[PDB]
Amino acid sequence: VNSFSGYLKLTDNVYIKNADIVEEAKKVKPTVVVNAANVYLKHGGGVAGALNKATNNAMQVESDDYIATNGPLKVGGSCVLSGHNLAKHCLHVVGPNVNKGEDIQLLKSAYENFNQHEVLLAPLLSAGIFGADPIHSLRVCVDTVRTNVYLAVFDKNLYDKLVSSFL
Ligand SMILES: OC[C@H](Cc1ccc(I)cc1)Nc1ncnc2[nH]ccc12
Ligand SMILES: [Cl-]
Repeated sequence: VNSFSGYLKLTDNVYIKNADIVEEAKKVKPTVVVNAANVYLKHGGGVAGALNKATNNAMQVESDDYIATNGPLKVGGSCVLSGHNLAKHCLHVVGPNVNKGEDIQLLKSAYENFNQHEVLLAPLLSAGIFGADPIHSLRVCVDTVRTNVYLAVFDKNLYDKLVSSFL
């Protein structure tokens, strides 16, 4: 039993809700919140910009030190950093950004990072400003993640289509 509330159950391990991940993380304070990151950990817009703003830029400060030490992530890769005031940990995961011409096949690799954590609050990878088809992202999530994932979906209208078309 966990403290997530109001989610629709899609499969044995995937749950979905129309919600603002910033507000959800502040309420639940989950062990792991997933950020829709880029390889440079520049949290400018989308989920990343919103999560970073909610940390008063502490996420960006920590991320800049991470990159200065380690260099950029790989597309499809991840790193674990602090969750600041939002969660215990933040798993920064880089899905492919179609608006940069990146290979959508890397979306499965991106979701594989979730399997290293028993329970996660997460957005749909490569959706929103990353330019992939969200119906595809949900399908890859369900077919790749085996741990317990609570998906927040920003747009109330978007959410209804994913549910109604969910196979
Ligand atoms: O897949 C991630 C999703 C992308 C998306 C945005 C808008 C439309 I229209 C269609 C897709 N963005 C978010 N999901 C959950 N919480 C969020 N907080 C801030 C942004 C955000
Ligand atoms: Cl977005």
